[PDB]
Amino acid sequence: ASLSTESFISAASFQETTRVLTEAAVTGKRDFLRGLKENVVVGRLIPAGTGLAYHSERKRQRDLG
Amino acid sequence: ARVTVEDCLDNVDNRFELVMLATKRARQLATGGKEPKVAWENDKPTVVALREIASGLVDENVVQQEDIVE
Amino acid sequence: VKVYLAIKRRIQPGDKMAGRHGNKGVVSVIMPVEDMPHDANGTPVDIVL
Amino acid sequence: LVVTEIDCGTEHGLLMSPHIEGGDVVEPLGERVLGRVIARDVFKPGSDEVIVPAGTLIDEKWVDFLEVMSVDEVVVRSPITCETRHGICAMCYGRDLARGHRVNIGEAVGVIAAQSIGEPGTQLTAADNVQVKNGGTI
Amino acid sequence: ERVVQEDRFTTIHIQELTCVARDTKLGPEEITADIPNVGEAALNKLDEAGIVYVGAEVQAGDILVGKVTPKGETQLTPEEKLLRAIFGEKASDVKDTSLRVPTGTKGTVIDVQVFTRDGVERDSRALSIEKMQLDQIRKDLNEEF
Amino acid sequence: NHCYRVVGLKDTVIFADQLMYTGFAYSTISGVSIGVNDFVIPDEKARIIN
Amino acid sequence: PCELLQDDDLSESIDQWLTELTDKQREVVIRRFGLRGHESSTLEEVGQEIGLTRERVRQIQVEALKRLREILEKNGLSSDALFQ
Amino acid sequence: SVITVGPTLRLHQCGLPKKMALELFKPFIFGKLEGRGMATTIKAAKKMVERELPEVWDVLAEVIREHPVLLNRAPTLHRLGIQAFEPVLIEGKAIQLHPLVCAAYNADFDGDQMAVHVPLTLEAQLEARALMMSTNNILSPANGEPIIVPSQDVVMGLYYMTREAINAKGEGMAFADLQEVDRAYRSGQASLHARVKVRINE
Amino acid sequence: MLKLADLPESGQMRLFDGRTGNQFERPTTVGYMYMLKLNHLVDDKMHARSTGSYSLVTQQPLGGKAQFGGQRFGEMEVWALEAYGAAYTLQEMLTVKSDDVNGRTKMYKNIVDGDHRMEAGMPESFNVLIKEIRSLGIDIELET
Amino acid sequence: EFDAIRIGLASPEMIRSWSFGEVKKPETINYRTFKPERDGLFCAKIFGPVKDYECLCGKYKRLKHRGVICEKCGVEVALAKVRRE
Amino acid sequence: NEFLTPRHIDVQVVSQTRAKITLEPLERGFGHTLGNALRRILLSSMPGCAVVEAEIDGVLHEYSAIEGVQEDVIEILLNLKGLAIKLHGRDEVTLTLAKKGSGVVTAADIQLDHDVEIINGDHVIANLALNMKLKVARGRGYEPADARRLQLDASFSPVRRVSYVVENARVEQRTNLDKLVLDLETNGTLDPEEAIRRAATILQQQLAAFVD
Amino acid sequence: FLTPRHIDVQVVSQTRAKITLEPLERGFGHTLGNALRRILLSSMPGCAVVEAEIDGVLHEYSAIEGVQEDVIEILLNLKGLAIKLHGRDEVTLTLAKKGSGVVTAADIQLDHDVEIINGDHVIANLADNGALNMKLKVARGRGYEPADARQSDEDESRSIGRLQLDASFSPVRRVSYVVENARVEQRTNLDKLVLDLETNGTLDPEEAIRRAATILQQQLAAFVD
Ligand SMILES: [Mg+2]
Ligand SMILES: [Zn+2]
Ligand SMILES: [Zn+2]
Repeated sequence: ASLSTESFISAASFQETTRVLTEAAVTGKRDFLRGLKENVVVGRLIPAGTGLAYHSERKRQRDLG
Repeated sequence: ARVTVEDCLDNVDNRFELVMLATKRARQLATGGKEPKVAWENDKPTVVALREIASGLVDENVVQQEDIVE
Repeated sequence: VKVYLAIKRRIQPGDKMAGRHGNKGVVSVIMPVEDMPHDANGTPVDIVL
Repeated sequence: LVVTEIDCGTEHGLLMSPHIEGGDVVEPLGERVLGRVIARDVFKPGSDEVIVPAGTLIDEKWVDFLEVMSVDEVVVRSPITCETRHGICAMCYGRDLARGHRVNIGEAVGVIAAQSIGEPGTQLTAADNVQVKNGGTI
Repeated sequence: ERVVQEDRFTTIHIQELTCVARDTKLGPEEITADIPNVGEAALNKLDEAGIVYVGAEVQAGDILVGKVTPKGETQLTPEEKLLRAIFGEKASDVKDTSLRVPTGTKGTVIDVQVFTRDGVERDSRALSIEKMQLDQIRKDLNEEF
Repeated sequence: NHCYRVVGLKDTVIFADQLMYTGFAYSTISGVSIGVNDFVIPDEKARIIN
Repeated sequence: PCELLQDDDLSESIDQWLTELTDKQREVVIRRFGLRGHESSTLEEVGQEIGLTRERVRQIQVEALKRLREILEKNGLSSDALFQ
Repeated sequence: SVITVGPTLRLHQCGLPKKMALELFKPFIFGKLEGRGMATTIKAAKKMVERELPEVWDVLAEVIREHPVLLNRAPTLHRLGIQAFEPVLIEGKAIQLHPLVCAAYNADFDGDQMAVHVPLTLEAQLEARALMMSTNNILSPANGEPIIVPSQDVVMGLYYMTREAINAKGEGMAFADLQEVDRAYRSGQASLHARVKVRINE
Repeated sequence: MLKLADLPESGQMRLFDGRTGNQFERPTTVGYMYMLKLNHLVDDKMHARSTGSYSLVTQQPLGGKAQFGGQRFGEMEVWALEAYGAAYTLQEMLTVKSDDVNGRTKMYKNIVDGDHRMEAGMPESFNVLIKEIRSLGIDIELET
Repeated sequence: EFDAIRIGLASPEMIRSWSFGEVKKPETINYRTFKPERDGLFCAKIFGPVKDYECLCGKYKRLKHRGVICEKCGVEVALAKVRRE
Repeated sequence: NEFLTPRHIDVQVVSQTRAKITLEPLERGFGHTLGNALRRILLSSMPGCAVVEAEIDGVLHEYSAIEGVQEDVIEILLNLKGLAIKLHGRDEVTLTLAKKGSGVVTAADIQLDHDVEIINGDHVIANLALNMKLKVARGRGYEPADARRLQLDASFSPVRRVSYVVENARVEQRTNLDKLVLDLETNGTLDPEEAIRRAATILQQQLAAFVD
Repeated sequence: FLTPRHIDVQVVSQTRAKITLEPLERGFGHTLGNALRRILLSSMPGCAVVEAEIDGVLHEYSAIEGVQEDVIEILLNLKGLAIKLHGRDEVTLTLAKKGSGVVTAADIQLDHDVEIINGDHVIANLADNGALNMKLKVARGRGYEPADARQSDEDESRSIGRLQLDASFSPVRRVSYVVENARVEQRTNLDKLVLDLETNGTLDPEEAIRRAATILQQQLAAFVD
């Protein structure tokens, strides 16, 4: 069940690197930074805890008004 | 006359909006923009913001109103 | 050119002391002589296990 | 699996019954339904009477209240039968935390549940005729 | 308090510190006495050759062996050049890379052992080491006879 | 667990500190010590082994 | 980060101390040493356009140097302990 | 550094050596000396903390009063392994830890080392006092049983205090309130456990 | 042997308190026990640091300055901070306190000024991964 | 800020947009002097200068001009962080 | 022979009967010596006045109650120990009390002489829906009923709960110094602040004869 | 109500000496006994060798020629000396002996104000091929003080010549008190104190109680003022 991660930065941690990057290249899937393990490698705020108010305002002011 | 960090958490029952409310309030006291309602007891700006949450003197409306005024 | 220093490291709170039966221990404080328990003769103990 | 919704709005949960194996009970109903919301309206073992009209959470006061009546089968909302999408509702989750109140909106309940299982892992490693112990009906 | 005043568990540790003299194309490194950007208190315990005396009590951050390294093309900034003319500090083109004791390590030097190569000049500090070794090997052999 | 549920958290932390203060002060008054006479060997133990 | 802040704080204080020291003596030290972004020049090149002499630009340099020497002593820089 | 048990500390505060607090809070001292007026520039303030003057200790304790520092052991198997404490300036080379909090860290005093962490942003100081404080995580996240329980040394003194005896000194008397029991015991005329009768205002 | 040296038979004698001065109401086992001193003193284990030198490729603190050594913040401590409601604490120990160039220098000025601005910055552990991926013939970009 | 990190193919027409010069010589540093050479694996024209606000030949070294190209050596003066981008 | 002499910066007075003092500057081993020496004098042997003998009509046994009173006979002797009686005229007198009315029996109805003075007059004794003969004397130490029909415990000490906590104090000169924190609780016959000055005077008088 | 007057000093030996002050009141006997015990061990005037300078050795680690015992063992024997200073606070003593003879505490040159109690205390063993010569310096202190705390009297030039010691002077070693019974034919609650004092010989046991009385009275005077 851990191999069904839509993200590639969170799937390249435990799985093979050349196996996830090759599939993500030929597919061209634009992956977002939603979740908890994605923002750790990137370096952004974590939505869990006090960081939920930050991601809520970021998604509200994005093509929504 | 002591720190009350447990009584203020039961009012909001979230422990997350209290940190966001105390962050925006502590920056107004460290930069010298506003004056605190509770008197100073030789405390720092982070612990004095939690004293106003338990007393009910400040809320999410007073912090938003203290930024437009000057 | 090499030199040789001589440092006398006295015992201080934080060192590890143990016996021959396998009882490790980190010393906490150095209590004065007046606070150590003494018997009817007046011999204060040193180590309180 | 971070909590993102306060309540779904559905009533889907599994039944909770105490351990009646062996001669005596192992875990009573007061410990398995401690800090969990009720899915449906629990009925009195009598003819027709309701105890929880809305099915709210069960605190330490309602635990001893169930000991007065002879109720034994109650249904609770568990996170395994939720209805939200990409998350877990706050109402479907219990209240067993470091605090005494309910869960918050934004608390990562998926990490605190995996550490609670892997922490005590270092401490781990005829019947021909049956009889009864407590007298009662069949 | 009786276990500390009687000096029971007070052990003695011997820590050594070695200094090398690297050879570079910009200039050979030698043990000298003069050190750039120091004072009299730093050279009070040092000798005229650059070696700390035997038995000198040193603190955390003192100069033990005087080692200087020559360099070129410093390209100093105009802000640092303005301070070199106010206090009267000469522009030393040799960087100071002497050996110093780490923080928290203080003691007393018991002895200093030097090593020289073939075809290299020696200082006056090495003459006192070979003299004490020659006097000891001569006074003891004359007493055992 | 019962004091924190019926009183609160502010009076529980102070109660947990005063319970530790009265636990260490009364432990030094009673000089409990283990010796060779505390390991009471039963006199009927040799009867079962024999 | 500590070494990068000392060079920035000292640069903002050197240019600030020159503007508050004097008026006529401030333009002489800035002409000899380009601390305000100017280019460095020799004594004969700087004296040909200001002062019209080679010894008049040096007499004010020693007078302003002794004044800045007393400022750093009373401010707390402790130059006698840094250079030793 | 090596940990050390301290029975004279509160549940929300811990111990910290004086030599460690000068290196961890080094950027905080440079900001207090410039705002007070003793240090003019940042270069002169560096020579004041390395000279060990008598005025640097009075300004150091100003930033340690309200500054929750983090503590953690090497193996972290649960959320209670990282808790925030209030550091207290102590003399020595060891971290003075609370005896009751040792049950959560699952660490004994035999040479164990616990790392420290100092949050810089005030946003991190608020979420460390309201969430990571040792007074907030008094209950274990596994079950409803509290994790701050009297250990073997504390329960030994409380078990001998509450004990029943057949015959004892001062048995059969009565007392007016709890103030009379403490006075009669410390006077040497009453035993620690004797069958008496008292009236309390509960 | 205790009878010959004029000592109690059970080896447990009651001792007087040093501070209060009263007598303990229980016999205490006393005697002489051989003790040792191990080579695990606090002079070789206690160290602390705030700033120091960094490496070339990965902007991480290390030794060499003869001052102290930074400790490793492994993944086990990352899951512990995520168990709480900590968002700015874990984001600080990954971007500002390590793996940065402009974030560390700008944060040090905020501590001396007196106000903690908490600039965002960018971690250096991810900027190197971008240059290593783009050099392998596989494209990566930021859609924002 | 940024969001939605994507992954695609490196088009031959896009690789030329990322690069700033063509590497043709395998040698990197001279034997006598410790300075890089043009069209090398460590060249200053393609990647960037070695020191802060200084060209290779040393003609332009002032701190005034933020971005300028020297006439002697085709290198743009910048900081030391540009060599990593 | 220089020592650190303490100076009372403030006296925390939370109530009229409960006080709390603090002594910041002290020596190393003096933070616990002065606390234990002052605690043994106030608690064990402090001059005061209390009830030594209590006799009523129908004193059969300790468990044998008396009719007509809604309260038990055990609670009657427990209410007399908390009574604050202070006399200075005679060394030992005998009081009496005759209450014929019902409703309530208070301590203010006790007939007092020119020397007998009662501090608390609002303290209730027993509820009536009786005649006793009590006797008071001057005692020094807390003596129980076993030492030396009618018999009851006596508490001549004005203070009730005496304790002290020794904690370290941050000094700019010394890095390891502890302070003394004393707190008292009396029944209102004496000032809690003045009671400390009386205990220190008794300990000083027992040593001034061998000092110069 | 009762005050101790004309105490008795029962001197049974030069080191161990017992004193019986007076039959005091009940309750104050055990209180004053434990109070006086902590005073005699906390702060008492004493004298010991602070530093020793030898003109034949550089540091204390290297041994010398002619002496059997090591230099470190020599400095550890100077702590056991008992030197009494009557008038002078700080005095400098000398020591020099040549030949095959052991050196003791009596080998130090006599002075009009310096009196050494012990004379049988050995220092080091000598021989015919070597000799020793050093200068001793004692001072008057109150309590224990290490060599790293009393950093004074230095000019950054006496590092290789002067050697410092660990000042651990303590004139009192063992104190024991019991509660006896006495008769005065005035009251029934009478008890006296029997202090079992163990002094090394630096101070008289009679002056030990007087010096322990003025310090306790100075601490209790803060409550009056
Ligand atoms: Mg361990
Ligand atoms: Zn759900
Ligand atoms: Zn060029």
